[PDB]
Order: sequence, then C-alpha cells, then structure tokens
Amino acid sequence: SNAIAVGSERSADGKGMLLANPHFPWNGAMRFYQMHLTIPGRLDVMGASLPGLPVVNIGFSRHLAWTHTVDTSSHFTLYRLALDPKDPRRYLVDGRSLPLEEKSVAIEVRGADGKLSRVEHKVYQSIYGPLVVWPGKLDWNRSEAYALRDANLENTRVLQQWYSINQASDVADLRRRVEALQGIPWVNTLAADEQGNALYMNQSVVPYLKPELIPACAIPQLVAEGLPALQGQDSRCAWSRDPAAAQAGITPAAQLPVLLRRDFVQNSNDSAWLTNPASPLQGFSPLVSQEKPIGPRARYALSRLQGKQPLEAKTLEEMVTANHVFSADQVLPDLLRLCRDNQGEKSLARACAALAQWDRGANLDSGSGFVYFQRFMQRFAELDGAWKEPFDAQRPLDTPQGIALDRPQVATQVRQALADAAAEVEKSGIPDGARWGDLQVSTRGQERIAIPGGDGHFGVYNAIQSVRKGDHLEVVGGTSYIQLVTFPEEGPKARGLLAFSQSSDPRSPHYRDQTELFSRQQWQTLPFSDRQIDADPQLQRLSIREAA
Amino acid sequence: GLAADIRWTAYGVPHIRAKDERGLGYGIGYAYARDNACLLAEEIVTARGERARYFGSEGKSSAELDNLPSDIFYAWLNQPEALQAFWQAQTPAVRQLLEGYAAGFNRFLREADGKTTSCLGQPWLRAIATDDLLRLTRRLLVEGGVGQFADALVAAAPPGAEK
Repeated sequence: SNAIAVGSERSADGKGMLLANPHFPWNGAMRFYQMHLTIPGRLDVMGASLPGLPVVNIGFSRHLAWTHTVDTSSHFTLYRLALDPKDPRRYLVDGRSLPLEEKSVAIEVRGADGKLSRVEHKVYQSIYGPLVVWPGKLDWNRSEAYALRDANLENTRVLQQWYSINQASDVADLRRRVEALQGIPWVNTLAADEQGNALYMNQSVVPYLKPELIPACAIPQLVAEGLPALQGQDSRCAWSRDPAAAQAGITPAAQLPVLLRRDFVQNSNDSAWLTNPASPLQGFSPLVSQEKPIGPRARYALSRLQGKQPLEAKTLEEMVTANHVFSADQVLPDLLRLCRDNQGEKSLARACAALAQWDRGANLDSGSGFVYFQRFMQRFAELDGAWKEPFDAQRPLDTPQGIALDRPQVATQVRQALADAAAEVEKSGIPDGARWGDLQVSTRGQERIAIPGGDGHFGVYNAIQSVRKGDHLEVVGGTSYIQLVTFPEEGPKARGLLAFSQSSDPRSPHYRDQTELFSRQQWQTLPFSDRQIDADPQLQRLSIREAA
Repeated sequence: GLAADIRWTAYGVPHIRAKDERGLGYGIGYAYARDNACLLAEEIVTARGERARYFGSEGKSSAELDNLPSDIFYAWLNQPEALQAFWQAQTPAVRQLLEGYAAGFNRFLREADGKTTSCLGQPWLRAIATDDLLRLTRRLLVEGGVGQFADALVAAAPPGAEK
C-alpha cells in the first residue's frame, strides 16, 4: 500500500489533500467494495470496505479523508518453549512442568464417492497460545517447541474502531478516536483534513514489553531473522501490563509513533522512521518501529515530495499513473554502460537493445525492456557487494545506488546475471514485439483486459502483482481502491477508481466497467454530496423495508 | 423495523441512507449481495471451516490454503465460545449494524432470480447469521498474526521416538 497526506504548507490550495493507494487482493475476503453511508445528522462517510464489514474502512467525510497501509510492527510474538525432558507434551515455566491443553475440532470431508466422513484433529495449546511448526526452523522435538500469542485475538474493538473513525470530524478528532479505543489490528493510518493538517499514526495493536525486558526476553538468532520470538520458559517474559492500554498486554497509545505535520507524511510499508525525513521517528520498541533501509516505493515518493514546490492533486495522481519503475533509476544507468562495454557479445545484443529502448515504465505500451529488467533484477538481488554505493544510514534516501563495475568480480557476475536473464526471457515463449500490456492482464469472462503497473518491489508506485497463467500474467493483487481527496470550498472533491470493479460476478453490469477505466488510467469523480449524486444521469433508487 | 433508502450512481456505487444502524446495515447487506453474494457465501464457508464439506480435500480457499487445513484452522479460530465472547463485547450500535447486514443480504437472496448472481441453487449459498459476519471479522483480525501461521498450527504435533 501507499499513502500520502499533504497539509497547508505544501498543498497548492493551502488545504489538506490525501492520496490513498492500498495494494490488496483482486479476489476473495480482502476484495474492497465502494459504498457511501449516511445516517442524516450524525454519519456521512464514503469510501471502500472489506467483504462482510458494515463500515467504511478507507474513505472520506465532509472535512476529513483517511487511509491505511500495512505496518511493519509485530502483532504477535512466538514463545520458545522448554519441554519437560520426561514428556514432550509438557513444558517448563520457572522450572515448573505444565501440561499442554488439547482442543479437538471435527471437520466433515466430502469424499471421491460423494459421501461425508468425519475427521478429528487435535490442536495443542500452551498458556501463550497454540503451538506452531515450521519444519527445519520451528520444530517440535524433545527439547523445544514454539507457541504463538496473537495480540488481536482479544481485540474485540475492531468493528467499533472503524464505526468511530466513520464518525470523525477532522484529524484531531480521528487521532483522539483511534488513541482512545486502540482497535486497529495491523495498519498505519494516514489522514488529511480541510484545515490542512497531515497525520501519520502507527497506532495498532502491538504486544508490549517494557524496554528492559526486550533484550532479556528475545531469542537472538530468531529476532535477527525478523521473528518476534521470546523466551517462553521465563514468566517474566509475559507481555507487560500498563493501565493506560486499552487491552491487557498491548502497547499504550502514547508509546506508538505519531507525526502531525502541515507539510506532508507518507508511507509505503516501511517503518515509521522516515514518514517525513525532516522529523525522523526513532526510539521506539523494536516490536513497533525500527530504522531499516526504506524500499524503492517510499524512496520514489520522497524523491517527488521533498523540496519547496506546491503539490497539486494532479501531481499525486501522476505519481500513480506514471508507472515509473523507480528501481531502474538505481541500476539501469550502469547496466547500460556495461551493455556498451560488451557490444561484441552476441548473447547480450537483444537484451541491451530492449533495455536501451525502454521507457523505464510499466505502462501498457512499455517494451520488453521491462521484462528483461525484472529478470535481471531477480538475479542482481542475489549478488553480494554489487552496489557501487551501498546502503548508507546517513543517506537513507539515496542509497543503495549504482553498480560497482570497477570491481572486476562484480563486472563479471553482473554480466553473467544479464546473460542468464536474457536467456531466461528468450526461452519463454513471448511473441517478439509484445508490449507489457499484452502480457499482464485481468481476465473477465473469456475476455482479457490489459492492466498497467508492476511489482512494488521494483519501485513501481502503482504496484501490481501477477502470476503466470497459460500464455499471460494474470493480475492477482495490487492497486485496488484508489481515492484522491481535496477540500475545495463547496465540499470534498474525491477522485479515483475501484480497479477490479464493484462486482466479482460475471453476470453483473459492474463486473468490468471500472477495470476498462483502470486499463486506460481514467479516474473518475466519487460523488458525495446530494448535488453530485443527483447530477448522475445513471442514478437508480430503491427503498426497502421489512419487520425486525 | 428495518428500512433503508439506496441510491446507486455510475459503476454501481451504493449510497445508503437510514435513520439508525439496523437500517443502515440492511441497506449495506442488500447492496453488497446484489454485487457479491457468491463471493461472500464462499468466504463464509471458509470462515465456518466447511470447505472440505462442500468442495472436498483437493481444493483450496481464495487464500490458497488447502481445504482441510484451512477448515481445521477456522474451526479452531471460530469456536462457539470465541464467537459468543466477541458478540457479548460488542456495543449495541455494532450489533445493530451486523443484524441489519445479515437481514439485508438475506432479503436479496430471497428475491434474486439470477440477474446478477451466478451461484443460485448451490448448497453453500444460504441465508447468513450475524455469527457468520463475526467469523469473517475474526478471520481478518488475525491476518497480521496467527493467520499467517495457519498451516504451521495445523502441522504442530509432538514427536514420536525418533533419533
């Protein structure tokens, strides 16, 4: 997901502005749906929601717009159990042997013959939560096992939290409502209001350990691999209690990152750290936010946002619709120099020519250079010490950069990587001259629709993930509900699209209509006022009722 | 009772007006069923842990989990005691939104003749309850936690006598 909120010090109109670009599946239980909800006098909100939820999850109201992005905080911890050496179904806490609980579930299974059979299955549980096995990493042997405590299992506040967000008036009110209930499970919140405040909150449900416990309780090797793993044989490693937290054992709201600005805040799924580099967010629990190198989408966004020039709605829209492959900025200039140094290598000629021609984008008409670049990058990623300028913590916006071509080993390996990628691409059965939109599509009945964008890991802000399906790349997730909101005097002006269209049913008139628009990158008005709704010549009305 | 006024604008975007949460929920559940009844029905089968019952063990959920492991995980996650606790902890406003949604989804199902729904007549397409919406909510709740370890939970069994 991406989000950008702009305030009064940087917007062209001196008021707030918000770009919401969540990247979520195109099918299933996380498929967004647009709707506008009104209880006259006290609720009037529009945006998009997830299946089955009677609340707006990303949206806007008269003076406020908000969105979310998946955060980097941990929302569970693993506990390494010390098993009782006499019995692997018992584990030790403070030296005392405790039995696992066994909860059995019964499932009905339809067989080859069409009959049902009953399958029973035992779920083992510790005082922390159920046991989990990852063969070869988190095993259950005679010495140890692993249990998992999920902080959102006791978060009964999640629907209430978006009901409350849906009632918020402005950014101060949104912040009070979220800090008060702490019902957000696993996203950041970014918002702007008409008055020109830009807000970032990393306010979600996060296991709490007091600072002195963190180094004491960690399993060092697993934490080094990114797993929030704790010593489960020591009762002192229970999540910490603080009366200010809304739920036992979660982090109180005052200890979670918040930034309130009048220039901008942004996030593309990195930590809170460089939300706005003019005011770095540091000094939080590592369960909450760490200072890690930011990914290419955020580096892209900050490259467009930093500086003194006013930001227009069009500027934010075009950050999405440009489909710029920002990772190419870091590697393509030195890669092309390597191509020029090897004009005699016949095996490289077609890739070098494609890469040279390429518009450095993931547009429908972008040439095969994009595909060569992706396959090259997948190999470049595996090389060691190949960056000319490695990540520098004092230059987090501009590193890593460049290929270290002056090191003879690197030149050799990078050239091999390109030859490998070139052979891989050419071994695929892709028609000569095919462009990116010929390859990447979304199927609708037995038509396809060409879909622009590309993988967020290559720094394409319009992130689209696809999978090979027969002769094509079928879109499975990415840019989904798009909303760009500004606050002119008459009322909120919201523009965008639901990329995969309102309905998942091929019979519906709304199965592919916005997908055609998304293909052409033609965003539309999101009508909110009674005036905007009535001006629609497609307006249909129905009133329904029944007894309770 | 329950009542909603619905306006749709271009691209099938509903605008629901009601005097209270139950009526608002009624409008939402009806509008959403009109567009996505089959999707919600499938995901409710998943969150009830009934995929293997309707589709056998060789299929997967839309999260690409195998049907039987997915069912074990959701039967565990959405046990009756957990759903009752979650319900008892909801405010009247949220209970009303959920009651209205279920009723509005079910009203669309009673009236549908196939204009916009491809799965009428399938045994897994049926009237829904507020507990089903709680199942969906809980499934989403744990997506940043134990849901990412669903296969690992189902796989967890103690060792035998191996060396």
